[PDB]
Amino acid sequence: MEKTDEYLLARFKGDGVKYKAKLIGIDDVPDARGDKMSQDSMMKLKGMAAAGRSQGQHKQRIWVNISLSGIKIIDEKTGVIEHEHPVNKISFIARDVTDNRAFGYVCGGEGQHQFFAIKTGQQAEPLVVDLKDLFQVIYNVKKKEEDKKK
Amino acid sequence: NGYENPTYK
Repeated sequence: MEKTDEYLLARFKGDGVKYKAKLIGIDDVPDARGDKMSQDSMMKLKGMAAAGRSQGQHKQRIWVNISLSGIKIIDEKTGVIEHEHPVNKISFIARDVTDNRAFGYVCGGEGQHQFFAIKTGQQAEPLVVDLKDLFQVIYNVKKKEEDKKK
Repeated sequence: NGYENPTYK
């Protein structure tokens, strides 16, 4: 129907939503945004993951957890939280037009950007959408609160 | 395609 702020809040509250996936790789990037920049990284990383696969090396199996806390990359085997990126540290979400089961995002403070390339167990789109809605909700709430303080 | 986070930084 309509994903209202309330629905979205209830969805990303606490543990939020969780997706099965694999970590294609991590790459240092020059800027916070950019389709081309993101594509170049994804391509380089997939190139590397491929070379690894031809030698019996597979991508780390993970859980991409999406919530108000941002993104948590969790190891599927140990349950160890490998990475955690607060919403205010994720600057760009990159769609991978060459793959229906891959996407990436840039995170880090200014001047220290990293591209996390992800291979989704299922389709990537529903995941990219969630992230979009998440950023959207966080945004709406903050905006209201502001108009209230004023 | 790709998109940025309004609340980044």
